[PDB]
Amino acid sequence: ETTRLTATEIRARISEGAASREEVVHEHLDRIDEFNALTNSFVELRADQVLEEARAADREFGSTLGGPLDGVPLSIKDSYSVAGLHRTDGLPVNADVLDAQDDVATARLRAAGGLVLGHAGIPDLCIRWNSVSGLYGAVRNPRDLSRTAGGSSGGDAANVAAGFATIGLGGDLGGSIRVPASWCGVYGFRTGPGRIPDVNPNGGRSRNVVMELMAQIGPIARSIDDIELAFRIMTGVDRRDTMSSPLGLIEPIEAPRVAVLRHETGAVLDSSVEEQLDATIEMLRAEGYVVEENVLPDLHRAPEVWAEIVGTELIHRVLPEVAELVIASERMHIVDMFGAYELGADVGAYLTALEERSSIQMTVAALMERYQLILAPVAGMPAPPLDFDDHIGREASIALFDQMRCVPWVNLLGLPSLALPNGIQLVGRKHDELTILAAGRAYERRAPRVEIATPAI
Amino acid sequence: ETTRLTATEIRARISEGAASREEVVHEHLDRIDEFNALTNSFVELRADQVLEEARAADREFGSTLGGPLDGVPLSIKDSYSVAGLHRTDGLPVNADVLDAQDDVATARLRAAGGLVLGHAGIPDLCIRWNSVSGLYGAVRNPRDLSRTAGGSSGGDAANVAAGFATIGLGGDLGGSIRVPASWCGVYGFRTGPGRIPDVNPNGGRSRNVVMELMAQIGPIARSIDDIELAFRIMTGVDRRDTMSSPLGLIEPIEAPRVAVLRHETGAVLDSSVEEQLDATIEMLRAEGYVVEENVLPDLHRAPEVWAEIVGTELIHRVLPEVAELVIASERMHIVDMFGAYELGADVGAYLTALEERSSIQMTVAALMERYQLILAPVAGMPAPPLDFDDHIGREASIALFDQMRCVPWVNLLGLPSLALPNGIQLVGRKHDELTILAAGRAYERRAPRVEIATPA
Ligand SMILES: NNC(=O)c1ccc(O)cc1
Ligand SMILES: NNC(=O)c1ccc(O)cc1
Repeated sequence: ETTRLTATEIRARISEGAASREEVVHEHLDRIDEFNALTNSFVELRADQVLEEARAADREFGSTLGGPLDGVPLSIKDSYSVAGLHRTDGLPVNADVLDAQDDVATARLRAAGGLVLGHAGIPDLCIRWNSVSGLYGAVRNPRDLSRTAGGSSGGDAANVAAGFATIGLGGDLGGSIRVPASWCGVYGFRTGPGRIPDVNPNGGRSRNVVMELMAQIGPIARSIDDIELAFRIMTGVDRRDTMSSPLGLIEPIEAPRVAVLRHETGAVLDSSVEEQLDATIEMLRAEGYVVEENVLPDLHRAPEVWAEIVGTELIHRVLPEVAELVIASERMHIVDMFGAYELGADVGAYLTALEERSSIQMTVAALMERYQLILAPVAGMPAPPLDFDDHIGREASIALFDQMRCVPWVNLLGLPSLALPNGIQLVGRKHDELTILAAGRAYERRAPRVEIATPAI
Repeated sequence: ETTRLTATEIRARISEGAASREEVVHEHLDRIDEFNALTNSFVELRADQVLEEARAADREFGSTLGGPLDGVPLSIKDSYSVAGLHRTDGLPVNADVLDAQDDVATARLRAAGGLVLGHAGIPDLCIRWNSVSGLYGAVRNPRDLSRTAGGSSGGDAANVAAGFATIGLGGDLGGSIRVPASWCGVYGFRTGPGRIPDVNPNGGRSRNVVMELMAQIGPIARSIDDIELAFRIMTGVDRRDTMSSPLGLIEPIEAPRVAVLRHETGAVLDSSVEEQLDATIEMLRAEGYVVEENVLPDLHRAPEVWAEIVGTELIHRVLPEVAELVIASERMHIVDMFGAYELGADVGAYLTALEERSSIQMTVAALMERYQLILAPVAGMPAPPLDFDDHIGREASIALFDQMRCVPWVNLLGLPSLALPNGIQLVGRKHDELTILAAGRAYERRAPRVEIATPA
């Protein structure tokens, strides 16, 4: 039953002598053993190794808690190095990549006492809203096994939603935290520029700054307290990441005004999503926020410019290098969807798109001085069937992109955003993470508490 | 007399009752009237309006000093909006672009009491190490009128070196502060990421983030105190610039080690420049710095990657749009020089260059954890003749680029750097501006005082 509990509640049990760390870990591992065959969400376990950590801490500390994550089991996305685990990007060709060292973000979670159970499932290359890999197969939604878990952090979202771990760690370049979190009915927090360093001491490939500006690390959890705890532990400068900053956290702003994004990026929304947006508007208003509809300009270009920039790179640089190493469904997702938006081979087109990005960014930054939070859908539909994006072709891929238009503008503009379990998100300005989490509590105080799913056919 | 003085000294004259603000402004405007025909460095004045400002302050305040730049005459590069002045980018087609509002950096200088005398000369598009425009012609070096003032902030540097203003405001994407400051024998401080916001409320042309990451605003002046004063006044978040940060200034590092960059970026250096580098090494050693030579790796790709990234954009995006609007020497500088490095039309090559930028940045960031300051030449030669880059062709442009190889790597990697009046610079890590300025002061304690030139 610690599988149903938040970090604070688990630590309370440990503090009172009601459970040992070893017992907490055993409960999660037993649950994983019972149901992970169905979800396929923990793809590489370190069961023996984490049990050793738990027992060691029990022997040394007993019911005294050490660091602020002592006793809390974690899921980590395959992409983030954990010393002694493999980092594969889903690809069989990388099955031999075994890391000697943690990434900085993972190191901080572990140094604080976090008990990493294993690596979580992902799509090949981490470029998909569906966590299907050549090495591990498909992650299924624990809330309904016929449905996608989302992606690219689908494994972590699924592990948290199923009670396999208390907190997960993902990344978000095009919705990789927010999409699976919302589709699995949990919280997912995409942090903002400067806070959490992305440092891999094992040696990563080197990236285009344009892509790095759109990507951030963040936690997935079943409560905002757990989101905040993981966020605070991971935040801090490391000068090995050029985009990391020594800037401290900024206290939540008094009385931010909230703008509603509904159709202003051209998204095609299900009635159920429109109804969740309406409900979330009213939760914020009841909390005392001023929330305004129909105040944003026409921003249909924002997700399109994201797809142009990302798609051009995927089609003209990435795919030529990795085409034969990825599963057919990954290749064809990139061709079918990003092929609709990629700008061709002329550098002049790519440069023009980069200028448009800056123009949109300027417009939105100016308006967010007035509307410091934007409330928006995440996906335009609830979790779709598992094969929703598998060899669906150009026309259907454009229709999918249209359903997801409230997602990737956030990445384009480099903004933090909290995805709520009901598929709505709170987007804030750069550096205003704590304002976002405060607003999130307006939802948390009113919506039913997140409960773990028991996967069943 | 106030034309020779630093900001602190001018303000002391006002405090003493020895000069009014109006008299300070008159002395500078009179000097401009006498010599600006030779330098062509102040290209548009607001003489009546700035005298009005000085008189209003004199009436209300008398010898009481107001804000921290009260009484201090300023030069502002054409590129940075000043309310009531035109912003032309040197192009006759833009001679009617009149701004209603200050840029944020300009507004902060003015709000602090600074007295903007006018706009300073520039090259067409601000893409050149020589401040030659279609609208205003050539800025000439006040220290030697046969020589370039540098660019693209050549007007501001010349104005400060000639005593037409106390402090100037420029920008630096490929040396635009450091090159003209050094060639005019004054200080020029390229600030680092996050510090000074670049916000034009009148509507600036939108720019590629890649270029924006390499560009920073900063002051030109005749002392470190004046550099620091202007720097601190302009620093502060403005969220309209998404690159600006609320991060404060960081106190100078205790005992930073200094790495010497001489030939490691492939630069071809004059003997006089090598000797200025040696002299500065000894000045810093005498002030207690540990300075080490031959500690840097082979960084010859750093300036090349800058030229590839910049050049590809200039050739494939900028020139197609403005080719008929710029003087032929500006067009041909781009073709002759950047044409040697541009990557061609394939987006794949540009993406590859972007990846290499990140790799170099990470390598240099790691080594600057040990060597927190890099000491380097700016240009490989003292200020060249005014025609040095005028329709020179491909081979000559490669030779010129090789002479300038210690300059643009700083931009590529997003680093702050102070150019000293002798053509040497002090480069620091991101956010470490005050450590740089401390080392600048060490130079200033050992070197001759900067004096203004009288153009003749
Ligand atoms: N990590 N990856 C992402 O956030 C992401 C997810 C889906 C994409 O089409 C592109 C990027
Ligand atoms: N602002 N402009 C610069 O710093 C700059 C200077 C010289 C160039 O070839 C390109 C840019």
